[PDB]
Amino acid sequence: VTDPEALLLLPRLSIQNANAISSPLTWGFPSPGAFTGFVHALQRRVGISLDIELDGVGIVCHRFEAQISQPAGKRTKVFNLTRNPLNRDGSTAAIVEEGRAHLEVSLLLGVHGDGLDDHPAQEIARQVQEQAGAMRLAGGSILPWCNERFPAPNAELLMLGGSDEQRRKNQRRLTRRLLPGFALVSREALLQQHLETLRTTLPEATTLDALLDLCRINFEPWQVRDKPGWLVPIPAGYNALSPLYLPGEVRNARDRETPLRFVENLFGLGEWLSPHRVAALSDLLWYHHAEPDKGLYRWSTPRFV
Amino acid sequence: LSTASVLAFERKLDPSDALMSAGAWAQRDASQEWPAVTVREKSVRGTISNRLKTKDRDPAKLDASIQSPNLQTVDVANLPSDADTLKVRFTLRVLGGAGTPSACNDAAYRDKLLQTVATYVNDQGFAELARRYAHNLANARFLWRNRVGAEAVEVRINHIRQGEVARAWRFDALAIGLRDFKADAELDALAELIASGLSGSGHVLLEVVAFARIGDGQEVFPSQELILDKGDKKGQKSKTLYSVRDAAAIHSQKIGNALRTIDTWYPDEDGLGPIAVEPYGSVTSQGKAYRQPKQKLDFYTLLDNWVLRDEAPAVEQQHYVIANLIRGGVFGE
Amino acid sequence: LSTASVLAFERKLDPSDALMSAGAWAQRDASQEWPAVTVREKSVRGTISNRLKTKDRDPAKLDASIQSPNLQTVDVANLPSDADTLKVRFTLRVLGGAGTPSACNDAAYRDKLLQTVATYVNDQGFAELARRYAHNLANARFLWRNRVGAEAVEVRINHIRQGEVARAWRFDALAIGLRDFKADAELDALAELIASGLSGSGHVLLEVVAFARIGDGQEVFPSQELILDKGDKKGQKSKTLYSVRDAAAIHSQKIGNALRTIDTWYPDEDGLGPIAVEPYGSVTSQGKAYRQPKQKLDFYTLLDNWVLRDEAPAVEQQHYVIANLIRGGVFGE
RNA sequence: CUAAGAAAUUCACGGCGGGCUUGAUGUCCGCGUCUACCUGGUUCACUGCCGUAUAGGCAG
Repeated sequence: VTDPEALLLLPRLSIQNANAISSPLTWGFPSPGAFTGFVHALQRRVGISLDIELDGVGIVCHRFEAQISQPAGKRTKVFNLTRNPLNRDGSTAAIVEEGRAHLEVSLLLGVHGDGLDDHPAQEIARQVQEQAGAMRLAGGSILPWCNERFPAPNAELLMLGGSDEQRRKNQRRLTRRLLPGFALVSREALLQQHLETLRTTLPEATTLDALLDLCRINFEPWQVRDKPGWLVPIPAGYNALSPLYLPGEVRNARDRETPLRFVENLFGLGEWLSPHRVAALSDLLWYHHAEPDKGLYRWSTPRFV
Repeated sequence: LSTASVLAFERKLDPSDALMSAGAWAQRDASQEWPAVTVREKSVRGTISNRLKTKDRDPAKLDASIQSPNLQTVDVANLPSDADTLKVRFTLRVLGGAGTPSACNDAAYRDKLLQTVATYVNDQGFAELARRYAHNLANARFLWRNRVGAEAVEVRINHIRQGEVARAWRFDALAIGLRDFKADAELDALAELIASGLSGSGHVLLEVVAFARIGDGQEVFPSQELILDKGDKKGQKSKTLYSVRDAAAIHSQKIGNALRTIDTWYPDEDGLGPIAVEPYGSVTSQGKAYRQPKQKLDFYTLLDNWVLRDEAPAVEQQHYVIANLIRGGVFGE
Repeated sequence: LSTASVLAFERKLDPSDALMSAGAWAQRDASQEWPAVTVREKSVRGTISNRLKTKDRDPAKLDASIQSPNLQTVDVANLPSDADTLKVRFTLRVLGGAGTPSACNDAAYRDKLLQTVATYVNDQGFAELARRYAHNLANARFLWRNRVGAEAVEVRINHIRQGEVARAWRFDALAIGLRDFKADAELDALAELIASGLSGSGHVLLEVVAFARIGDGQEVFPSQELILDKGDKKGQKSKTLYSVRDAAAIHSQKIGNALRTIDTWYPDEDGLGPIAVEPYGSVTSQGKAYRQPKQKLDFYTLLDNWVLRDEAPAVEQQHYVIANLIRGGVFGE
């Protein structure tokens, strides 16, 4: 929730073989938690060695093509799986199901540290890109450089200092390289507004999620209800049910040193936009805060409006 | 020292999806503006020629079933009629650091594992595995059925440090054998590059381009997608083909299958040939599972007997175990 | 020794899609810049010529039904009005290695199969099958209806080793019979080429070009595509034709049907003629299935009795079984 | 340290036979375009001259 001094931008990260399931109820473009957890992984691999601090992430999502199929003329979709090796015995196995995407996305970042005084901009951006080129971005690999290394130089922009003409100037210099993409934010105040509109009958929120992103055909005593934007249901956090456990209690943990709870996801509303609607690009990064006295987790972009 | 209940190794030697584009031979050095091979549909009127039983078989249904034509819609991919060369391009990263797991419960088991792998690397390098990987990049294993029946296959491999080319190799896939791993100077150079990559001594990104003379207007073989076949709605269409944005392609895990055919150390028969490295080393097409757990040559048995009990196996089985760690996977209970 | 539950043989003699381009006879040796035959639309008003049951056929219902519209839109392909020669070009690979399956469960059954096929090749060569294949390339079986009613049909066959021509053959399809397989010196040369190809002793790529005098502005016959009249609005077409990029064409499996008409060994009647090689040897147009499984001449019965039990059939039935292995298919359960 | 970590869909095929789309016709009436201008880009940091080595009487 701390405002960054710089906005590091990764130009064209093309994921091969992503994870297009992302939740038990929504389907397509993956969770914000992969894109924030990637940034915390960069914080665990770079930011302690270059004395910087990476907090948020800005989804731009230039391109998206899911490996789907629609045979038999039905208006529903199925998947395109892969094989597995043979049985333990040597006959065949069962078939689990897994989503898939050929994603391409650009990522804004946020820098807090003192490495700008110790190192120039091209050094910082070059080290961050040349560490992010060997990772896996959303459950799938990151495609390396090709003939399309021509947008591959990064950018970096100090946000506090300088005159306002350099702020709007270099800000519009940033938003001409995020130009075909569509940003993504979180808009739960709209969901509270629609709860207060549909509060005549029942104030339930999950049925509001079922009654936002759909084509409401309201007949005449037929009129399609006007959608006030390109809204989308996303997963937006965890709401842990179990009390917390000591480290050496639950068998089959990942490591026996950090505590555990059993969680479920928490469904929220989000919105795809053009990047030119945004007032300041620092009001776009995805943070996630917590209060583990209770089970209340969420990803958010606080102060967007 | 029990085994860790959670083990997971991220893969190294990460390939990409290979793209296919067709053109003319001896226009081969300018293979940069060649158009892609597209996947199209055609209909097929065949007859029913499978096996038919004798139990619950009314001969009216039998002779009514044989004497009638079958209709069906498939996907094919062919070269253009004025082109006789298939071009297959993909890239390959060599990551390195092939001993550290990504998830492990125990801390003593993980330190014992790192001492075992570091003992292996300090006793002998990655020269054997990178030599066999260099032989699988040398010929055209990743041209699965496209290689079969070709006049000349040429493989070009580039090493990339920047927006440049550091060193280029040009091979001949038909002269290099399919089953005989024979040494060469250039294969020792590229094996030093891959072996320098897996040890973590640098960054290795390779660009692999393959060329095959097939014929004018012949058929190429991309990889085939799943129609799930869950009960109802079999559908008019059959044999759908994988693709990218208006180009036929091969999956990445199939090229990754073609790169890791190392294992010439079966207990059963070393006369057939190297088939790829798996725990419970199995072949899905042949329906057989070599390297049974009733023997003592399985990956889990050798790994348990070599980490926990310090019973070092033979050297070639150690090459097998480290090959499974370069493969990566989900291990443990 | 039970049968393998999975068997699959990849095909040999792989053709391509034939292209049609029209021009003038005696401008025949320069047939390289001839324009293609395009597929166009025209409208057709139908009639009533179907059978009636005369259970709901009143004499007023006929006049009411020929008041009715039978309006329709079809595709035709014609020669240009100043050209009287059809040119049909395709290529053909001969792969070889016609005994090894691509998928098999058992290892003993596969070795017994390879000993059986190698016993067949060592007892007698591929001279018979390549002689009949040479006769089907000699005449113009692959001109299905385009051959019917023509003045002169000329077939030119080229052998290709590089960007060159090794040996060229020029035949006359009307002098060579449709049903009588008579020997010739040139057909023995080309049969030695194909028989040298199927045995795996080299690489064989052939270029086949066919020439037919039909007439000025007459109609050519490409292969017809699949459409399904379901419930949409305002109607649609009733006859589409297969095409490539702005040229009429024939499917590859129809030429492949025309090449493998070998079977003169029916139990029923050898007076009709050779119709193509199928398990449960059947004709879709005639609606009949020769070579019934109630007899002992089916492919599955002869293959089971000749691999598992060493009961060798007659020599011509062995030519039938090896012809089905050159065809390829999905065998087993 | 990312609903984390892993994965070969394969083999074969003939869409094809036949057809009459016809018949008839008025596109009509009317109109204000106008005032003003320095191409000299370099329509090539130049086009032909004692030395294939940078030295020049040039039409400049």
